[PDB]
Amino acid sequence: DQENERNISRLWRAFRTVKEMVKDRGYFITQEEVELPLEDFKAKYCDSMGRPQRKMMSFQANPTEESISKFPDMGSLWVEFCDEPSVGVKTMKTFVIHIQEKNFQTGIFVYQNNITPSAMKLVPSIPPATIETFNEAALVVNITHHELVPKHIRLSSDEKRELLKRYRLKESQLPRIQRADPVALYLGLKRGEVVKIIRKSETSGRYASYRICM
Amino acid sequence: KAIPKDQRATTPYMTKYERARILGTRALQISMNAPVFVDLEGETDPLRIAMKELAEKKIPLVIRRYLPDGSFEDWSVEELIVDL
Repeated sequence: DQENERNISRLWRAFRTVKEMVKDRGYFITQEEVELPLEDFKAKYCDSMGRPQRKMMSFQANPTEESISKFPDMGSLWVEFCDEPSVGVKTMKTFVIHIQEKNFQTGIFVYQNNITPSAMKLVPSIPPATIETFNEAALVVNITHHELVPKHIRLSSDEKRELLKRYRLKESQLPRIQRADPVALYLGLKRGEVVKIIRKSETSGRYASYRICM
Repeated sequence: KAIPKDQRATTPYMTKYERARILGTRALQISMNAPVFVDLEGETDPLRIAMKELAEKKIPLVIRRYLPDGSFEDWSVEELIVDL
């Protein structure tokens, strides 16, 4: 077996998460396209010996018809992995463009050990379109499943303009969340997007809270 | 900005701080030879007369309730319920 039977077992879960996250973001996916057990995983994205073929995992995803009700212009998403333990600023033009053409809006890329600082400085160069960068090791476990972290929710630019008007609040008087905050990334917030934090309470079962972004 | 007597949203009840201050305020005046709107059952202590005016809800005052953003709501000692 050796110590590779474990380097896949990890890529696996790492994958799983990516999925879950893409569905909670507001996209289409089945629970069956997630619970994809280990066994049946191997015999799909592997080659001969029994090793992982990442460039073979990449894929596309589309909004659920529900996400169209609250968010109209919610574009399409695309995720991508790499067989390159050390990705560079060359293979980036590969991705960056692949999207600028097809014309999506959401680009998720998964690096292994890291990306080249020459590369990363190419994401904010093709607006509207947006891109995000995730390390494998941080997606092995879904942080949102942790006893502590309660569930959050994105608020429509409508649902928001309301939260203010009902509490007679100015944007700045609102409790904030970090642009880098773990969960903020799990949903991909944008400077200005508000989140509704709904948690449990020993004083009253449920407490509704809000976090704007900065 | 102000707010219509309708669309009112505050607490129908008098806050301790309010009542506390009303009586005080009212005493102060009564103690200053202001007119007393109740029959003095023989009382002679202002804060005590004030307690009386406040139970026959005959105190001519209005508690303006400023909100965090500046707007306010106006309630009368008349309206406001006094549990406490």
